[PDB]
Amino acid sequence: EVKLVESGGGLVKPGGSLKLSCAASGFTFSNYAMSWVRQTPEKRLEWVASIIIGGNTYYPDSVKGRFTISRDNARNILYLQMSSLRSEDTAMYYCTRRVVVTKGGAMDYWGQGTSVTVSSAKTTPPSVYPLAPNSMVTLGCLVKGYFPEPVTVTWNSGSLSSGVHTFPAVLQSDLYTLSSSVTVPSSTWPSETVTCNVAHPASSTKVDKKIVPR
Amino acid sequence: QIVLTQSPAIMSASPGEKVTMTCSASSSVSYMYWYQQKPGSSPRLLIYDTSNLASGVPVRFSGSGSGTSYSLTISRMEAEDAATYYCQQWSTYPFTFGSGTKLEIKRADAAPTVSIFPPSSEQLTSGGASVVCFLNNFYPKDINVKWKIDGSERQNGVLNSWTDQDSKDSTYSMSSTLTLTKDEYERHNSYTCEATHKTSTSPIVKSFNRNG
Ligand SMILES: O=C(O)[C@H]1O[C@@H](O[C@H]2[C@H](O)[C@@H](O)[C@H](O)O[C@@H]2CO)[C@H](O)[C@@H](O[C@@H]2O[C@H](CO)[C@@H](O)[C@H](O)[C@H]2O)[C@@H]1O
Repeated sequence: EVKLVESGGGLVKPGGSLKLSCAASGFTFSNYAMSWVRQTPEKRLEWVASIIIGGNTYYPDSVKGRFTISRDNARNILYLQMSSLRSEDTAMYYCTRRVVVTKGGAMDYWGQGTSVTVSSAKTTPPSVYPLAPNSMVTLGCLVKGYFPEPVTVTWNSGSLSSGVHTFPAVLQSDLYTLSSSVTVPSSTWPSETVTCNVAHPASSTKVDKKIVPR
Repeated sequence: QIVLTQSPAIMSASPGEKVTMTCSASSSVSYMYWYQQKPGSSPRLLIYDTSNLASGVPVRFSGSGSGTSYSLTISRMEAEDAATYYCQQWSTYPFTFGSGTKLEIKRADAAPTVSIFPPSSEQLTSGGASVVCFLNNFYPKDINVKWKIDGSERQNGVLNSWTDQDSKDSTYSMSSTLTLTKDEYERHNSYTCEATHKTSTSPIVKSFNRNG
């Protein structure tokens, strides 16, 4: 029941600041050392901070003097205070639990990640369009022109799991576009309703668009 | 400063075959660690202290090495093992990572399922017209998509996006979008999506007429 839930991510202008948090459950928080590791848009992994038993903190050279890690052993929360951010700091930020019995060091559980973007571009909500056109039919949803990532796409409030996949966003100079597709039996649609629910946290947006026949 | 260089950067294995990946280091390290990241997921620890299996990890996974050279091995490859594999070093200045080995599972060749969609009426009222094509559930990954407008090829304004190997059925999918203004869209009639995959010698075609 070990769980690590990060939050705090978003968009910052260059040189701004932001504070990440990670809420731990299912183990004795205080007994473990903890780390933050980020994954860049190219998918390189990069260690950014540790806090070890006894309270010592360690940082690589490229963040020393700008990041500060700390912990709240009362409510079991890890923090990463980020300041004087730069565009190279754009990444998925993971919080990790450190292995206890090891001759070295390693990270035996990772959260799900919280996304940070550092850019002078402006927050823009998405436009959401339906994709309507055999024994199976394929439907879709076009999510065009938002910033920053990410967007979240579900079908019929999660009721549809199989037959759904979502394509990675593509960035066209300052705006992302992505698409999502679902396949259902011909005898399910149009006689019943298919809706794509899109959420954009950066802009506080949540739309639900019905797919309707032509 | 210790640089870890993994190889090969991409590899592909048939089911039930033995697989080995390597991590060469810029100089000696004390210990090596291996993580597995499946598409859409967080890294997961597999091997710690160069040769120890981490708790919960199937027995077909093995590590070894020493000095500057380390390896991970899967004795009998299975579909759930398709992922990106990273090594990480411990030493006096620890926690640099390799770039990753991406491992795909071989499966039976599958032809793409092709779909094309004309613009939505909502988009048209704002002056825009996106034509979208999905190419779903194919293997192998290599594929080409051609747009034809009124029987002639079109290359400008086209954006592609590809998925990762699906962990469930091990296939690939692809998206292609042709974005025009309403005005350019209404000066032509036939829109066609042309997919060439090794599963077929002639292309798979789908099309619609704007006024049909
Ligand atoms: O956890 C870390 O990120 C840092 O760990 C230190 O090692 C600890 C280890 O974490 C504990 O499990 C064990 O009980 O004690 C060890 C005490 O050393 C590493 O020393 C530290 O590595 C680097 O060390 C350099 C000095 O040797 C320092 O210049 C680096 O900034 C530091 O990263 C590691 O970061």
